Amino acid sequence: MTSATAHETVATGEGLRQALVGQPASLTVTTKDKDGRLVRTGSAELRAEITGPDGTRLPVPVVDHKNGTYELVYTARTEGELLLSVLLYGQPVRGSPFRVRALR
Repeated sequence: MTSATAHETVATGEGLRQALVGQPASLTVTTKDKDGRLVRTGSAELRAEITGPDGTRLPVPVVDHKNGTYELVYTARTEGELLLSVLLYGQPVRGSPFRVRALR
């Protein structure tokens, strides 16, 4: 196997752009190497956090699956636009920071 890179790591999910207050918002992060190929090791260093309208930071937990996919879920309780940052080895993945619309 090879090492995953942040420039080619892909994140998908409705939680990347929309969240309902009180409801868990989920997203999936897929790690890839420098050549854009899929890596299957589940020991990558992936961290995430979300920043509310007041600048308060809150972590977003990650569950490392056996393959090269990582499930991330968060429950927003303050409405407004949120900023979701996903870091792999300290570097933002492709697309992060994400702008999340949190309603209700």
